[PDB]
Amino acid sequence: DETTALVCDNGSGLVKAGFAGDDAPRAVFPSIVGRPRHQGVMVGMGQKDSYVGDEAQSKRGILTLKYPIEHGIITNWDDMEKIWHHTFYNELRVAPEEHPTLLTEAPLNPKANREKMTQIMFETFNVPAMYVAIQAVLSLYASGRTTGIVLDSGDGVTHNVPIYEGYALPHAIMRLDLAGRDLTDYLMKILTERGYSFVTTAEREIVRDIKEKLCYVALDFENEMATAASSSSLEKSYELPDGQVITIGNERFRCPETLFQPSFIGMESAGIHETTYNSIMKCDIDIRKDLYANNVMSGGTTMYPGIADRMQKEITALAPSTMKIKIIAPPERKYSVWIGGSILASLSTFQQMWITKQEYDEAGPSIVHRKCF
Amino acid sequence: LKIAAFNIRTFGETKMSNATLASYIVRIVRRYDIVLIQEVRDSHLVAVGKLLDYLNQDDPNTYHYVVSEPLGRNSYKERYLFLFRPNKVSVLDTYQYDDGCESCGNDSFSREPAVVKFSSHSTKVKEFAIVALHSAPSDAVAEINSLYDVYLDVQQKWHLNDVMLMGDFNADCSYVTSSQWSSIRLRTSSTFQWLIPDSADTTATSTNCAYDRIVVAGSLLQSSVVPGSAAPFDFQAAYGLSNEMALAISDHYPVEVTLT
Amino acid sequence: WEQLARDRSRFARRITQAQEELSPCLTPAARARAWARL
Ligand SMILES: Nc1ncnc2c1ncn2[C@@H]1O[C@H](COP(=O)(O)OP(=O)(O)OP(=O)(O)O)[C@@H](O)[C@H]1O
Ligand SMILES: *[C@@H]1O[C@H](CO)[C@@H](O[C@@H]2O[C@H](CO)[C@@H](O)[C@H](O)[C@H]2NC(C)=O)[C@H](O)[C@H]1NC(C)=O
Ligand SMILES: [Ca+2]
Ligand SMILES: [Ca+2]
Ligand SMILES: [Ca+2]
Repeated sequence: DETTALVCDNGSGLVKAGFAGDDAPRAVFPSIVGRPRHQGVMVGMGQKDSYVGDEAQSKRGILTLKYPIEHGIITNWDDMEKIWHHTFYNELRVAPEEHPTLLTEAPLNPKANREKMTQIMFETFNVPAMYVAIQAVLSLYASGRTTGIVLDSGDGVTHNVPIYEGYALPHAIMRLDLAGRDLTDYLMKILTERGYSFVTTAEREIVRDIKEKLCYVALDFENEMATAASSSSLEKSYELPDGQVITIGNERFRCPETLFQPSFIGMESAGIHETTYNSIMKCDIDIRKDLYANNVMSGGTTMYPGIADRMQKEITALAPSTMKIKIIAPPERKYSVWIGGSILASLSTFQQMWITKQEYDEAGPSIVHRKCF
Repeated sequence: LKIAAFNIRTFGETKMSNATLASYIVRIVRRYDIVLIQEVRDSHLVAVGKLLDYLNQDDPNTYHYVVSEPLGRNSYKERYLFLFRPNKVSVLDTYQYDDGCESCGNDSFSREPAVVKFSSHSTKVKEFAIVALHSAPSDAVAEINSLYDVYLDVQQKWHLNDVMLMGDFNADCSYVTSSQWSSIRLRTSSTFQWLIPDSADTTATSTNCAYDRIVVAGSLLQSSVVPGSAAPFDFQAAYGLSNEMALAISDHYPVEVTLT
Repeated sequence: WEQLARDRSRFARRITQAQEELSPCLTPAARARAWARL
């Protein structure tokens, strides 16, 4: 209420916010700031300069929208200040100056980004303490291990993050700029090619819903493309809110296949199965056995049914013949980063790892590199 | 000062994305220093935004807005959109009428009136309120009658007798018959002048119904009205349009009045 | 309030399981080892 530490997971698509000790975040809302394009009021209200999250999304027509987290990295601090102000005051209903605040960062977040993050928390929000955790590392902690390789796929970015004895191996971290909203856009494209139209805003936002509900990863893609026409079970129907009923067939598994075949959307990059292998082969040969046996999947874009079994297959094909391979896909893995942050911040050991106001006042923003790694 | 109340049938993204329909709607709005747009079917305010972009291309303060949340007892929901020229009038205060308990089944309006207090330095009346109502056709008698209580509410909150009540009241033909008018206090009370008469035609269709109305209470506001200025604006006649293109805009004409 | 009673203790057990597994990686000695690695 007035003492408990805060955990704020800042994502490209969604902000996950709550209290350390809780098993789930209190608040999950779009990482969006909207400013009125014109002067006016909502009936019975004074003039608003900004909306954040759900209200910014639902009123986007009269606003200019900003997505200040691009491919995991914060790129607009004015917008981000208003997302954080909304997180504390509107969503959690707390005073930031009363609560230690654990933030999350993308793997290989630039040092300047890290420092500005620490500066804002202390100078703009007056937090008594703060920490910055790599999102992939928290996910591994939440899975109940300190060694393994994490595949974190969200809305903006996918990462392979090998972790040993509790700490990331930065020289072996892979970044693929293919994730949730790329898959949504591809589905919108190929559903359009099937002979549908998503024109009105009401009809363009539902393509994400179809993706989250009806898409899956084929164990054998080539096989399921030939079986497509033949199959009695593939084709599914989705009802629009207006009444229209559209049919989705091979598009269900062609959409997330993009993860394994980035070429589908014109990227010359390698698939998430190849990046996972390449990440392990950049590590010491001494630990690879433990990495191969602890593939932990994280973020909303790993939620597709069958992705676990498909990873198992594609990595066994690439790895040494007799290597013991295990893919862990926690049912909670769309919030595993936040949940891992809740556990870390609840440990007695972590209480001396906080950057305190005193420490920041003596050392300045560069302290973050000394304390947060 | 020119004021209008315009029901634009299914005013949404489809109608505003249509460059022709947008042209005629914008031309109609541009006639008025204050205009109430009813039947705004705009989930994410995209149509309202695209209309304001069009209106404010050259000067960003040509029109300011007062817009409501989507109103309705069921899934079918409309907003009230006030567009005004801020160089002609100012908005001093706004509120949504408290029509009672929706969950109880006692709420008096399907679409609770939006209420705006205006500052008008250019007219005889300096301060006046506009109450917006698009009535449920099959509840027209009760809802128009309930506007009497909204007037008393405006009086209580702002100590203001100078109130304009306007919009698609559905105040003629099958929805309000001759005998039901004696049940409507807004008509039976001499406090209210009905500037749009029963004889007026406010339908773009071939029907003859005074559905859309402008009603004024208070000495100052009444004395500000230019005699004979209150009339429907037949946009089919004025823009030399076909009946088909006219209906594509709306099945209602605007009702306008001039103040001085 | 029975599904909640089970959920609270489940998470409490995860935190005590993390005190055992994770805290040895967060000891000033281990953080100095980890700090040297980079
Ligand atoms: N069941 C599901 N199947 C497929 N995709 C899903 C599912 N649930 C959520 N998603 C997608 O996951 C994404 C959100 O994941 P997440 O919250 O981990 O991302 P983020 O943290 O906002 O972004 P990033 O980590 O890339 O910065 C969205 O693209 C959403 O559509
Ligand atoms: C803009 O709006 C008009 C009117 O709604 C559209 O016109 C009609 O098109 C249909 C089919 O193309 C015809 O059956 C009608 O006879 C037309 N009606 C009128 C009144 O012209 C027009 O197509 C719209 N324009 C665009 C580009 O969408
Ligand atoms: Ca994330
Ligand atoms: Ca109501
Ligand atoms: Ca007519």
